[PDB]
Amino acid sequence: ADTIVAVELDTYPNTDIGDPSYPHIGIDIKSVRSKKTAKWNMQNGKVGTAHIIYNSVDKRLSAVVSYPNADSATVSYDVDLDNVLPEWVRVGLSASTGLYKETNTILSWSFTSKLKSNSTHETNALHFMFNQFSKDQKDLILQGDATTGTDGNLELTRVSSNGSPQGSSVGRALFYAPVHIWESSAVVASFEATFTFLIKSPDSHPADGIAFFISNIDSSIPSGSTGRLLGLFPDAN
Amino acid sequence: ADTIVAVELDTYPNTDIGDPSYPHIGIDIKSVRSKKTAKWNMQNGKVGTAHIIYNSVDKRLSAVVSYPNADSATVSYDVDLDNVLPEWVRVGLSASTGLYKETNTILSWSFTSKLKSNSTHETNALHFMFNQFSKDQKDLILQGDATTGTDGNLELTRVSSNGSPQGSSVGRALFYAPVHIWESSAVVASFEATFTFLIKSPDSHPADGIAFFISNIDSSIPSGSTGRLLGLFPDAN
Amino acid sequence: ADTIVAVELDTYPNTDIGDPSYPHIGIDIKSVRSKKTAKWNMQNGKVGTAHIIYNSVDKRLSAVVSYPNADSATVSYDVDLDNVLPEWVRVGLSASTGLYKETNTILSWSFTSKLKSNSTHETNALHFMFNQFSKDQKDLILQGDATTGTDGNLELTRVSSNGSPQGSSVGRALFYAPVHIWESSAVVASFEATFTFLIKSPDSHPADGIAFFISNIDSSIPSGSTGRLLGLFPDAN
Amino acid sequence: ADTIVAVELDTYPNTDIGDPSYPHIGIDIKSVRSKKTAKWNMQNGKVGTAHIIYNSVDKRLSAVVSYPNADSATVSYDVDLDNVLPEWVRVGLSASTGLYKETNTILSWSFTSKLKSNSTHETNALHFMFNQFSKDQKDLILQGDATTGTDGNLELTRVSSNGSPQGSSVGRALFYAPVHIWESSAVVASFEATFTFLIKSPDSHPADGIAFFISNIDSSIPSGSTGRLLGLFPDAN
Ligand SMILES: [Ca+2]
Ligand SMILES: [Ca+2]
Ligand SMILES: [Ca+2]
Ligand SMILES: [Ca+2]
Ligand SMILES: [Mn+2]
Ligand SMILES: [Mn+2]
Ligand SMILES: [Mn+2]
Ligand SMILES: [Mn+2]
Repeated sequence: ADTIVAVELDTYPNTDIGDPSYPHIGIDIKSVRSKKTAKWNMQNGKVGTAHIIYNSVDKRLSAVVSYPNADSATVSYDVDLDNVLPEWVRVGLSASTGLYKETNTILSWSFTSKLKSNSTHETNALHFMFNQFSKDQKDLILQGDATTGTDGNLELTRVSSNGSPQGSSVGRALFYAPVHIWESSAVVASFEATFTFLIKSPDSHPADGIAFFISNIDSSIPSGSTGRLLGLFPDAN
Repeated sequence: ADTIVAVELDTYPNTDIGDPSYPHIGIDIKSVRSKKTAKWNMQNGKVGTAHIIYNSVDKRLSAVVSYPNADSATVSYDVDLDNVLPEWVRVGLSASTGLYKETNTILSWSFTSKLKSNSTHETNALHFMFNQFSKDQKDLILQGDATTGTDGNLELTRVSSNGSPQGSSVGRALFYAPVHIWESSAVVASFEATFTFLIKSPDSHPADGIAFFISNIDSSIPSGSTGRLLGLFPDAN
Repeated sequence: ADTIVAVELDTYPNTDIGDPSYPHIGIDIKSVRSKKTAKWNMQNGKVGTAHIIYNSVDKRLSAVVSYPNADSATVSYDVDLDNVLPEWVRVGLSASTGLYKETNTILSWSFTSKLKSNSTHETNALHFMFNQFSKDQKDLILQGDATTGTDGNLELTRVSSNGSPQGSSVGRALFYAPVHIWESSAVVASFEATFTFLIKSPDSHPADGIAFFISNIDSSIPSGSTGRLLGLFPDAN
Repeated sequence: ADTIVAVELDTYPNTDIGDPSYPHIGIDIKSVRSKKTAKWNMQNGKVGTAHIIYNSVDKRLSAVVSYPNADSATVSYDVDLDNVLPEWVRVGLSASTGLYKETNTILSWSFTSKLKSNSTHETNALHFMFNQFSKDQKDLILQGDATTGTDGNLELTRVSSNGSPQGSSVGRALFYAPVHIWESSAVVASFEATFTFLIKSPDSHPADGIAFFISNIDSSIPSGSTGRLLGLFPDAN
């Protein structure tokens, strides 16, 4: 199977696979069963912002999610990504719905990776920023139900013309260029990602959520990864 | 044929195809016959730096090349790149040798593109920076004789193990992700590129040169584009 | 007197000092009588964005102003800023009102300056970005009526508690650090500025406007520079 | 006294004030007696590079120092800088000599600070980069023996015309603009610094070292802070 590291914004509590009894943010290392979670006071229909940070010196993956006029949620996990991920990866966003549903709308997405070697003035870097998505966005790989250009947004899961989110949907966007997160001369490797999102549901129980993920470069949506598996995992192990 | 916009660092004067009688920097719009040139006091065996800038408001492509402890050469040309290039492009470096030869070594390469729309806080951006090239650089497309990872450099043309440059060589490196240089809501589009290079020849007459270029995304080395055609053009029209 | 280079967003036509008969954007070199102007379809009560760009190779100062869902206005002027400004400057925003009035509210302001020398990998750079202004913003020099921290904005001119703009007001904000825009080894010097603004008036005839400016480091508001003089000039010469 | 947070590159072991028996990198929180140290294989006469990173989510100050062709040294310390430093600070470099001496030459220095609030698209940022220092560098505050512009470098301590380092010297450079490292709406605050340095001594025992530091904005060199106190502390408590 693929190798996945993800930060989940998990809108539906699946307590049978170890979710807490509430919407939560989590850090997923090769499993949907988050290694660490925090309570998330998700706001139906409001624009939120998520920040993800990591560096190879501290080996700590951290994330913060907030809405305007509200307190943040934060989660951290100690993990050496050089022991989990290959040296070249792709980065992306994933989302799903199941019998319960929501919009999984991405309004902006930025990413920076840096690899600093012991050579004098020797940083390698990649940065991208999308504030508007176009109908034919050639620097994104869209998978499953993901589409771009409707109001300049990335719709990770299926939405009707009238704007109703559909059930049993899964979709992903990956940046086209591979990202280098380890090199033998590297003294520090870091990355940061930010995305803004709008999760709206006509229902009291939205599902299933959005994730930022890092994967092997050839990652594809696993078979049957609608609903609680967030487009990331083939099963709940 | 491909569509090419390039800044050439032209080490060998081909006066029969309109080069001036000296090494020169030039701006090439869909032809090896530069629309504008400036005299370039090329230094055999020294590390040089080239800077290329453009924006869609001024519609002027400019370049500056320098060496430490020396005066710069500069060239500019008024051109609307939205009338020359497609809306999605790839960017890259090209170099060639012919019967006369030189190393075409790239020590670093950085690039930034920005597309700002009339949406409040709506920039799209791409930035990359290579200060060290690795043996298997997955975010570069290498064409022809180009190789990476020898002393952390990009060798655009063939060099022996003993470091001797070879004749009749052509090679290109392109960044893997397409670049968006026009969008219908854009109020300003810009890019900048920088590269550092080492051109060394055992001969009094080095050839043929290095170019930074922008192309259709599917660009490949034209047949017979060794020597004076710099890996960019199928003929001298 | 001070030395001033400015891009004006001029909301009130003073045809006696050479304004065109309409709101306009202009480039001001040591005079309120703009060297170049363009018609500006100013929108009372809407958030606008202005972009200013310059580099020392092309020696062209350009600006673009837009609102969402509207066409942009643009103006350019050929000028060698190394012949107008000292090598060290301060950058800032200025605004004024007179007998006619408006809010001169700044919601965000960013600035980047770069000085690249002929030394290998030798850029000097300054970048700042304000998306929220605080009540005691120590990296800004406020002059005249300018205040910060009301709704996280910079109010360049006086506004009552009920939000009514006041007449006969002038105010400026300058970034605290001086900016280096020339050095003897520089091969290219550039800057870019962006700001977002909200000009609102209860009146059919708002005045007087907002400017981005570059000045000698010790610049202060000239005596009597309310109204048409935009906080920048001591007279209309 | 001032409030100081510093990363020390400590070239001389003062075992009486808790240094280990070897050159070391350390994290100093309001004391020269480092809270954490790591062995540093300092290279007399070689150019080194130091990297310092921090963020408010992980509350961990980390540093890495390396030379080309050598293994790095790294040190980390868990500390909430919002409990140590004021909300506005200055950042700088410090160095000293005593009866033992060395050059404390800075070849480049860069710094980035970011404060992200819970407002949609609301980052405040400061970035500067010096690759060449000029004789009259108006965006630096020089203290004590520090000078700029000799070969484009910052000499933190006294060096003769023939290049001999002098004993009993102390000097500091601070960036002119205050830096905002806390705000009540901040969800994440971070900074990174990099500097390149050349420590050369005619002696087998160089002293005393270089530090990157963060201070109250009005910080000055403490009386008697030559030698082991690195220009940072009034005593060895
Ligand atoms: Ca769940
Ligand atoms: Ca030629
Ligand atoms: Ca006017
Ligand atoms: Ca010591
Ligand atoms: Mn979960
Ligand atoms: Mn030519
Ligand atoms: Mn005017
Ligand atoms: Mn120590």
